[PDB]
Amino acid sequence: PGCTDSGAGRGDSRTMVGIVTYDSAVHFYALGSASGGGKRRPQVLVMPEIDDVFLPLSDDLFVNFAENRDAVLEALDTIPSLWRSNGCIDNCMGSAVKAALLVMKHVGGKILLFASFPPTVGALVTKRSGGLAGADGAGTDGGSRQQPDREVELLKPASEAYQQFAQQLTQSQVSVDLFIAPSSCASPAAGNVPPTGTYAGGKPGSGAPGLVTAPYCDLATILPLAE
Amino acid sequence: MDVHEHEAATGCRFSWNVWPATRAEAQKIELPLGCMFTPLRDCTSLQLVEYEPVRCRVSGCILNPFCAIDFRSKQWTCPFSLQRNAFPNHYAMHISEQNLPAELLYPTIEYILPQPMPAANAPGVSAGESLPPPLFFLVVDTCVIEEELDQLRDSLMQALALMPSDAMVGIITYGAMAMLHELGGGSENVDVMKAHVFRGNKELTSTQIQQQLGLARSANAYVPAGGPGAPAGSPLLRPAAARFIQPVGECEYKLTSILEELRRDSWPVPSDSRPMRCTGLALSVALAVLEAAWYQLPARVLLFVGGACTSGPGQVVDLSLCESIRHHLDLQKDNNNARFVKKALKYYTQLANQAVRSGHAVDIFACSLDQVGLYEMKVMTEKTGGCVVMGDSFSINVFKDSLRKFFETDSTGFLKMGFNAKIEVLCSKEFKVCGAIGPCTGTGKKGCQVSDTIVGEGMTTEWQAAALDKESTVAFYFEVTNQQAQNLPPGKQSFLQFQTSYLHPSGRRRLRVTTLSYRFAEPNTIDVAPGFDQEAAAVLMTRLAVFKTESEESLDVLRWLDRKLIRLVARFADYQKDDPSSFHLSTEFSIYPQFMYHLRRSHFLQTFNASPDETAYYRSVLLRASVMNALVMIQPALLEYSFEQQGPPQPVLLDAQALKPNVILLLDSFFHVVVWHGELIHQWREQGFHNMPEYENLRQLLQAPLEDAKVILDERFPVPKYVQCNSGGSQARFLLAKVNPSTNYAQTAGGGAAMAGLMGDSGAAGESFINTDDVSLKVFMDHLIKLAVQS
Amino acid sequence: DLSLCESIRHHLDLQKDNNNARFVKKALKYYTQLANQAVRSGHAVDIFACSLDQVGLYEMKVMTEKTGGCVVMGDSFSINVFKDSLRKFFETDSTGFLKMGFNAKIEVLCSKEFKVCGAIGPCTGTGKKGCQVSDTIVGEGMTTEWQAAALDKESTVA
Amino acid sequence: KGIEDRDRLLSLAQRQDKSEENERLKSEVQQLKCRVEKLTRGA
Amino acid sequence: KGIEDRDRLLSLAQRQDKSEENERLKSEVQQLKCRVEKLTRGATV
Repeated sequence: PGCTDSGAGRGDSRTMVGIVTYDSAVHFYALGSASGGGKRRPQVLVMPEIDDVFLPLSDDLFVNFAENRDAVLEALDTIPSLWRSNGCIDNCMGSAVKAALLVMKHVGGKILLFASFPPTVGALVTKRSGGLAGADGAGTDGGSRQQPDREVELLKPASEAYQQFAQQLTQSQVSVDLFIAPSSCASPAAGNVPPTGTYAGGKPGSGAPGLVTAPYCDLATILPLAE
Repeated sequence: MDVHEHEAATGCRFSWNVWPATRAEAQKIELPLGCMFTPLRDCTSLQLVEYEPVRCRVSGCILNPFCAIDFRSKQWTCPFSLQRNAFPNHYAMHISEQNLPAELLYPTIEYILPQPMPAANAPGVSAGESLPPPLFFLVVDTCVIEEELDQLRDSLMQALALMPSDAMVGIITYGAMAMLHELGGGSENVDVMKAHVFRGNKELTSTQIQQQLGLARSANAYVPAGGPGAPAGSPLLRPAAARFIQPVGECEYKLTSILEELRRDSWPVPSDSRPMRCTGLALSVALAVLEAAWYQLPARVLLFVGGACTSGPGQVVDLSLCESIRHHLDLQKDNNNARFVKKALKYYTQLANQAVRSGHAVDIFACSLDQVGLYEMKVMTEKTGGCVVMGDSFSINVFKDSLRKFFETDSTGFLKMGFNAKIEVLCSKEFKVCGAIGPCTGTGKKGCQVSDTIVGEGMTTEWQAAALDKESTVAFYFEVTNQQAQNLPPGKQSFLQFQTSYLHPSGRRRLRVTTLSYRFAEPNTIDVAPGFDQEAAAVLMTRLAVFKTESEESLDVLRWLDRKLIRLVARFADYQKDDPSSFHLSTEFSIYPQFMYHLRRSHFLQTFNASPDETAYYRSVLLRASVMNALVMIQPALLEYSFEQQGPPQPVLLDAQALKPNVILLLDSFFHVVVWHGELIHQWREQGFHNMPEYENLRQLLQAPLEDAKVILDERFPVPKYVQCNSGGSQARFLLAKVNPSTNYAQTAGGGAAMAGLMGDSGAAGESFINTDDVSLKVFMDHLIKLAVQS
Repeated sequence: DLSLCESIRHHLDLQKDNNNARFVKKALKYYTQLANQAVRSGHAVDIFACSLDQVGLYEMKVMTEKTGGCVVMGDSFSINVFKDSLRKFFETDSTGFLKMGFNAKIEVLCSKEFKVCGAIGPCTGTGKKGCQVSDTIVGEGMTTEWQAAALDKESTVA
Repeated sequence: KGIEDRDRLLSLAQRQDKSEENERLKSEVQQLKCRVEKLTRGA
Repeated sequence: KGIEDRDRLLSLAQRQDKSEENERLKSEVQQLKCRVEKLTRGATV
């Protein structure tokens, strides 16, 4: 949409295209052509201010797709090959959508957001009291599966932060299309946390490997960004 | 005693070789005791050993050839405190009058110290491995015009060739933002560059920067050397720090591409506004990364700046072009144009302070026709021992040769620069250390050898200097504390000792120990008069002048100058009372009043016709130069070429009479090598006498300065402006600024008004008149003799 | 550590949460264990840490507020704080006895209008909870009486 | 009359305040000082 | 009061006047284009 399908041969796909990736930091891709007419290679700008988010000050982070057809497509090819050995486990998607809002204060548009886990660092982080995140099953001590009156609290958003930020998106006329994809490929963050204190004992194993279920992504908290 | 041979042998020069015996005489001299010491001077008899150096153990007095010469039981007391230590068993069983150890025959001895076990702060160093090679952290400005960045790119691509391939390197490019570029990583991501971005107008601490970049030390990082299977990992740097710091030979390609893509600040700068410049933030990011990664290790931060800092910390000006920057009358007289200098001052002194405590040097290669902020910038180099190279562009020869001599190697292929120097001094009970003026910081190491009097950085026997080179000279000030002359026996020789525990670029600890002897005078005062050098004493009171201008007014420094000059001349001259014609000065005292004459007219004490940044370059090089370098900048030296004299050029004093039209004058003021051609010679070569073979002797004389100018451009750091000019040209203003006028208005309107009128052929030779309000030279000795005789 | 090789704790290390927390936290819980048994018994602990280098006042400090003592911190032993702080700590009052109290209990008796919350200083809360203690504790709270292993002429409690 | 004299002098001072021409002349001093050294280095 | 305000506006504009520096910056750029055309004469040699 935005490409003139009324057929007279003239170079005017007005569509606005930018690319943002995120990890513990926030990563942007400058895609504009050089001022001298040369085919400039893209520049990735790591931005580590996940508390006070700002735009790393460049004017090519949101460029027209028709005039930068080459610059966008190859940048899509290089992004998987660039984040290969990125061993970062944490993410700050709440700061990433705030940074997305900074890009299109003057334009608006959509945010094709691809998130895998809830944010663990940065802004818009939500913690749930009572230990209700283990209802799907991550602990084995008798404390969360005998109260069926509190499962309705699992279905509403835990905090009032996300609907307030969604209101800020509404005034800037910006929509969010979420794509939540929990990983089932044996995430090592569930057992690699630095410990101190007390036990041992017994009897190893043999069979029926795992029955891997989807990890709890707290989808109810992240609903207001699209709803 | 040959003072020139003494500096050639031990790298030092004392204002007195015969010293005042008592403190009553030491103040009667009115010149404080001082010595210029170069801890890395190329000695003519420098000798190297590796073993354990034998000091006074409980004290630290290295075994000079001046100790006890005990033979019957093979002990040695010390030169100081005399407490009877003994040779070890191997150090004695081959002793005799002919077989005597190396450092007990010669004063200047290098100790390349054998390496101890790795000191639990660089994890992964094996027993027997050298310390990692030094680092260069290029912090380059990008807010200048495109051709200016092209010359800066070309000079930088030369620079990456000149350091040794094993040295560490990192780069930060700063504009409105602070882009720390990524250099490490695997071979899978060579084609794409990365840049961590820091906001210019925000205050970032060293704690905050390290936590943002992951360089913060983890509190639970104990997996000590316990992973077998890591393939060929470099243990000197953890992989967190490896993403910004890499060897030159390993990231040579990606550094080439980074300098290739180096484009300007892409901000649309308003036509009534300055470019957005976070110079203070960019230096904070460089120093914070270097502190976490490279603590107490040889580093140098090469800051290439091309203007004023307008962003965040270290800000010096506002954004609008309507408000100009400060100048020297704004500093004295209280203006709004410098409303931001203060927050830049404590900022640049505090980031100097972790640079001292972590042993990182700082270089500032300021390059702009416009000023840059060098008055605030000077404190960052003066504490860490670094140099300042201020030029009018990144492209003029003053930058191009200074950068390439900053990577100039010795005869063995390593840099002529020590790092993290440890200069401690041990002295007698008859004289104590007051302090040090130079590129070093007092660390407050208390002891029994410190005096009460503070002269600069004092209250310690030991100084840290993160950067030293072959021309780094630091003054040491002394005070004799003997109350009565009867306590000193005849023939009593007092001693002093310097030792510099620095890092040669090979990666091992060195120890330059230089020790001397000096003899006090007899109770008679005048016995110190033959033992005075005028060039070395002139340097220390120049350094005292430039230190006293930092706190007191430069006018009051002038009053302290000539009141000490009057007291010194009146006491050391042989004259009759109320008789100026009977005045006479000895050979050691006859040129020193002329040293102070041009001292008061150099830019170190006079702020006229010079920006505070132009003077900032002057004090910074003054505070680290040697004695030969200091007399050049305090008095410009003029050489002469003519057919009438055969052989060497002769020194001619700086007057308009030296501008007789058939000469070549070589002006040398440490900052302008001026080869100036005479008026009649320009008349000869206008039609080309040197071009045609009738007057080829003119061509031979014209190329005669093209060897002495080349050899002094080769010997000089920083390299001066080489200007070749003629008479009447626009480039002759550099010579005319230093040339005094021979005729004043007082000599013309003071008499002789009728016997000049009617004779002779319409003028003669066209004399050039120079107008100034300065007192002429000859009148000054007339005033100084009259004041000294009357006093 | 044992050797003069690695870096002792500084104020820089505490701010940027360095690796050097392994002897900050572990020594803190050990000296807090010693301070808890010292306050349980009723005996005061004195520090005369007089080193020319880092000796560790920030961990040995916990011994002295939970009991009430002295923290004299000269530089070397010949340096003159250590003499006159020592002899003034032993010299007596006008009646000839040494001026130190022992095993004191400081009780507060408020009215029915105001209540006590905190005693920041050289004391430690013990108990006796009741209507005389309110919420919003700042310092040592949930208590009406505070112990004092020793208390001098100059000790003040907030 | 003094107000009119101060106003016409204000127009003269604003016309002579060529701050854009200061930065403009600071431009081609930088090009001309760079062209002059690539001629010597290219020889 | 308009005389005092216009005198302040003139005298502020006289510190902020850069006409003397503008005249001298036109002077050395004149001898820079004279120099760069001098080295093009040497380039044809």
